[PDB]
Amino acid sequence: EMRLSKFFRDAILQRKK
Repeated sequence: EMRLSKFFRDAILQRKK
């Protein structure tokens, strides 16, 4: 869908994992 939602997905969401 979006490559930015793919970027931050590993940036913001890997903090909370």
